[PDB]
Amino acid sequence: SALGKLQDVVNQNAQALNTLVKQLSSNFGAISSVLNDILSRLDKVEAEV
Amino acid sequence: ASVYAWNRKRISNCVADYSVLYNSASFSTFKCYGVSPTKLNDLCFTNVYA
Amino acid sequence: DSFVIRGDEVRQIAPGQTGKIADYNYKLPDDFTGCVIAWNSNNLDSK
Repeated sequence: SALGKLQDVVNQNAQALNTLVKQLSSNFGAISSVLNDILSRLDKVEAEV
Repeated sequence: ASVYAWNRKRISNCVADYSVLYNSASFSTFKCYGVSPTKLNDLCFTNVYA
Repeated sequence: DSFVIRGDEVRQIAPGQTGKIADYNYKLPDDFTGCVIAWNSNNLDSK
């Protein structure tokens, strides 16, 4: 498995990108991690926060 | 009913137009929390627990 | 900009508001540079 350092580069790429997939589900303190929930529920001057 | 003896109705199976509810001018104090009152009757809510 | 209000819908004139006076009488923008002045005028505008 000496060829797996190339696979390490592949899994680092896929791991960082699936992390960027995965923190879309993070809401960062907000009421949803879906923006269209907020846009389908809230008027904008209380929605920008 | 009283406040501690609060009565709950599970309201189901609605084509619910809430825009005519608060535009009836008998209702004095009106607010909403997670949805704005502009876009209530454009959505689905699965129930009303009143 | 001056007008006449009944006196308990005075919150409606403020920006970011929804109701009678905001949607139907006078909308204020949310980037409002300035101030609102209000005083009772029961001797002036009620008889």
